Amino acid sequence: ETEIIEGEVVEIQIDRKVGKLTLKTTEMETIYDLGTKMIESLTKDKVQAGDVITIDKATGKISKLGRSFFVQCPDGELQKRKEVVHTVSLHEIDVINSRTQGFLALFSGDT
Amino acid sequence: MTTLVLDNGAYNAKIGYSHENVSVIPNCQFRSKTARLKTFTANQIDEIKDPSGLFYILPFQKGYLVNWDVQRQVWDYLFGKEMYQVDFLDTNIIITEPYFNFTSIQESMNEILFEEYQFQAVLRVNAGALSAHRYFRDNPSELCCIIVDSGYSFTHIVPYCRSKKKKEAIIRINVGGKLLTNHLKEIISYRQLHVMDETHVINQVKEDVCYVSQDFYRDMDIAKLKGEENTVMIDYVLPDFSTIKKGFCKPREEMVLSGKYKSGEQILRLANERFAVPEILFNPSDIGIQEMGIPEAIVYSIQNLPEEMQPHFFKNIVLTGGNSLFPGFRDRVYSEVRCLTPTDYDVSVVLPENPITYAWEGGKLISENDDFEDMVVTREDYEENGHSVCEEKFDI
Amino acid sequence: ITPGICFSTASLVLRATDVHPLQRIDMGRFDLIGLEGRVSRYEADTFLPRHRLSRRVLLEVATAPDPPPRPKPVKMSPFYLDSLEEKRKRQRSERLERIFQLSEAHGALAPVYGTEVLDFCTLP
Amino acid sequence: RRVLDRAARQRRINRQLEALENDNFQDDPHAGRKNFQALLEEQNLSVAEGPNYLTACAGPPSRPQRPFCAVCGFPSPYTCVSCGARYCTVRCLGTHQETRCLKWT
Amino acid sequence: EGEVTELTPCETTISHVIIGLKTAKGTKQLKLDPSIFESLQKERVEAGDVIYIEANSGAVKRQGRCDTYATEFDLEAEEYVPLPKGDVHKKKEIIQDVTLHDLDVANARPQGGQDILSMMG
Ligand SMILES: Nc1ncnc2c1ncn2[C@@H]1O[C@H](COP(=O)(O)OP(=O)(O)OP(O)(O)=S)[C@@H](O)[C@H]1O
Ligand SMILES: [Mg+2]
Ligand SMILES: [Zn+2]
Ligand SMILES: [Zn+2]
Repeated sequence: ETEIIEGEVVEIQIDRKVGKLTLKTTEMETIYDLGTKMIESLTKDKVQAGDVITIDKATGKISKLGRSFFVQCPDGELQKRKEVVHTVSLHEIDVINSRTQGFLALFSGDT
Repeated sequence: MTTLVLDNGAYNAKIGYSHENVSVIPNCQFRSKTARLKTFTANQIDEIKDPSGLFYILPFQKGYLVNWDVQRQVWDYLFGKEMYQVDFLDTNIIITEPYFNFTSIQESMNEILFEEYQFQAVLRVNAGALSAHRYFRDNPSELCCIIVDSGYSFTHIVPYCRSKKKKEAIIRINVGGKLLTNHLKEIISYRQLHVMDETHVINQVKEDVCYVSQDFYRDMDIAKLKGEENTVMIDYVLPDFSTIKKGFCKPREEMVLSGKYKSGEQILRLANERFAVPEILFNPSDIGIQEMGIPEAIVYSIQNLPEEMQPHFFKNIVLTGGNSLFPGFRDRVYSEVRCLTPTDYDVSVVLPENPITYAWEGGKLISENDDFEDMVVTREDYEENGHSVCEEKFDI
Repeated sequence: ITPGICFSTASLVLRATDVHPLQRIDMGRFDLIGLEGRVSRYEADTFLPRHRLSRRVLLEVATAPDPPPRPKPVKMSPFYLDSLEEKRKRQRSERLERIFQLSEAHGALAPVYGTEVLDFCTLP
Repeated sequence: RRVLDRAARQRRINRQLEALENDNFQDDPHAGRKNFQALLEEQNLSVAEGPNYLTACAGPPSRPQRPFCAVCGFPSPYTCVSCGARYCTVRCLGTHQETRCLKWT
Repeated sequence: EGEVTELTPCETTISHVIIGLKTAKGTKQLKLDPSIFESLQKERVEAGDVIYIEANSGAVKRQGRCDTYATEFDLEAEEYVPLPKGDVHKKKEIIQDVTLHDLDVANARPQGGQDILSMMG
C-alpha cells in the first residue's frame, strides 16, 4: 500500500529550510507544510503553478503529467491510499540484488 | 476535641470528621429553570428532578477560589445544623488549598476561618501533601514519592520527600475534568446534537463511556470502520428525565447500525470521542494546548531533581484525582513513563482504590498523629502572631 | 532527448539480500585481504604477542582512579540502592569483557604478505 | 477566497481555548468579587522570582502536534487554505466551509 | 537499537560520542568509540531517527524516522518506522554455517575503501 497525492499545483513557496505547497482538485484545495527532503525533491524537478503532478509520499517521486489551465485536473480526493501489486521474476530479484545499481543489467544485459 | 477534614475542591468537597467516614458533596450552587426563586446549595442537587439545563454557580475559576459569597454560603450549609452541626469553638479544621495559592486568597482564608467561624485551630495544606503522607504511612520504606493530582480544573505533578515538598519541580498542566467535559460538549454540539446546556448529562456521559486507549491509531482505524468490526462505536441513550432517569449504553447485541430506532429515544452515537477526550490529558496539543502531557511532565519533574533521588521517585508514582478513574489510565501512564524512563531505573505506577478520597484519608491519618497539635495554628496565637505565622507554618 | 525509463519494483525486493545483524556472524574475522596496506608484519609478529592486553590489566585500569594530572612543562547514603549498584557493576563487568574480546578479535589475523613485504617488493 | 492573517487565527484559537474554562454556556435562569486576571495582576507575579504560578506552567511538548479533523476528529492530511483548519475529506471540507470557515457561524 | 534521543560528540578531535537510544522498555546512554562518529555522519543520523549500532563492528544503519515525528510536517519524503519494542541492548547467540567458498570469495576482492581506486573498482 502506498499514499499517492495527485492534483494541480496552485502556489509553491520556498524560503531560507521551510516551504509551503498548495494543491487543488476539482473538489478540494489544500496547503501543505513541506519538509526538507520534499523541498529538495520539488526543487530538483522544476514545479510551478498550474502543473498537474503526482507525488509518492514515502519517496518524493514527483512526475509531472502535464499542465492545466494539457490534462484535466484530478477530481476526487487529493491524497489517495493505493494498493500497488508487482509481479517480479526471480531473475529480476537476482539481478537487482547481485550488485549495487545492478538493476541496470535487467536492461543492458551485462549480468 | 473532634477534627473536621475538608478538601475544598472546585468540583467536589470531601468533608467528614476524623472519627467518621467521608462524604463527597458538590462544592457549588445550582439554579434551574424548574425553580423560580430557589438556589440549591451543595448536596441539595439530589432534590431536583430535571437536572437538564442546570446552571452552575462556582466559587472557583481556573482552580482558585475567586467567588467568596457562594463559597461562604456552601460552607455555612455544610457547617450548619442540617449537615454536620459543627461546634466551631472546640473543633480543628484541616482544609486543603490549591497549589501556589495567591497571597490575597490565603489572607482571606485565614481571616474568614479565624474570625467569621472562630475555629479553635486551622491547618491549611495541599491535597498532594496529604496524599504523600498517606502513601508514606502505607509504605514506610519509601523515602520519596511523586503525586499526580489530575483534578477538575488542572493537573499538577508534585514530588514529595519524607517531610518536604519540592517546590522547584512542581509542574502544572492546564487540562482538567472541566476542560474535558467542555470539549466533549463542543464536539457533540458541532457534530450530532446541541448539548451545550447539558453540562451535567455530558459529564455523566464522559464518566460512563470514555476510556484511555492503549493504541491510539489502531483504535482510530477501528472506529473509522462501519459495521460489526467497529467495536469502539457505541450508542448512548440520553436521559429524558421522564421515563429514563439516568443515561445508559445500549447493549452491543441490541445495537442497530442504521441508527434509526422505532422507540423515540434520543440516542447519542459516540465512536471516536470515547478516547479522543481522555487523550487530551496525555497529549494536550491535540486540541491546541502547547503543553507537555502527564507522562512527559512526570519525567521532566523527576529529571529536574538530583540524580541520586531519581530512582526513588520513579519507583513511587501515585495517581490521584478524578481523571485518574478513566479505564486504562494507569496502564497508559505506566507504559509511557517506562518508555521515557532510563532502562536501569524501575518504574511503578500505583492507582489507589479511591483516588477521590485519598487526600481525605491522608488528612484523617495526619489528624490521628501525636504531632498534629504542633502543625496547627491556634486562635489565641492568631490574635497576635497569626497572620505571619500562618504563612510561616503552612508550606503552601 | 528522451525521459529515462522508470523501472518500478516491489519494495520487499530491495531487502532480499539484507540480513539482520542478530542473524549473521562477523565476517571480519576472516578478512585477510582487508589487512593488506594497513597491517604490517611487525604488528602481527613482534608487537601484539608482547603487548596484548590481559583481563587482569584491563580490570586494574578500569577500577583504578583517574591518573594524576600531567605536570606543566618547566624550563630546566540515604538514597543508596543495592540492586541498582549491583546492576551497574554487572554492566561494567560485561562492558570490560566485551572490550577484551573485541580487542582480541580485531588483532587476531596476520596478513598474508604485510606492508613491509609489499613495500620491499614494489619497484618504482 | 479570503485569507486570515496570523492574528485572526491566534485569536480564534485563544477564544476556543478560553471557552473550555467557562462555567456555563447559557445565562442565569434567574436573570436578576474579582476574576483570575485581576488576581494575577494584583499578585504582581514576576518570572524567575522563584517557583510560582507562572513558572509552574508546562513547557512545549517535544512530540509534534498531531493533526485531527475539525469536523469528525479522525486524522486529517489536509489543511484549509482560508482559515488553517484541518480536514480529511471533501465532505468534511464542505461542512467546514459551510459552518466555521471565514464567518464563525 | 532504538530511537536517537541525544547525539553529543565529546571533544578532548573527538574523544568519544555519547548517544541516547530509546525503546518501549526504557532509555540507555551509550559511550561510542570515536570511529563511529564518521559512520553516524555518513548515515545522516539525527535525533528522532531509529537506528541500530553493531557492538562488534560499529556499523550504523539508519532505518528511518520514528513514527512519533510523522506529523512534524505535512509532506516529507521520509520513511517512518515504529519504535523498537524490546530492550535497547539485544544479545543473541547464533550458529551460522558458511562454506570455504564463501570465505574465498570474501577474500577475492576488497570491500569498502575510500580511495579513488577502490571507489572506481
Ligand atoms: N468515574 C469517573 N470517570 C471519569 N472522570 C471522573 C469520574 N469520577 C469523577 N470524574 C471527574 O473527576 C473530576 C473531579 O475530581 P476531583 O479531583 O475530586 O476534583 P477536585 O479535586 O475537587 O477539584 P480540584 O482539581 O482539586 S481544584 C470531575 O471533572 C469529574 O468529571
Ligand atoms: Mg482536589
Ligand atoms: Zn473529517
Ligand atoms: Zn476554512
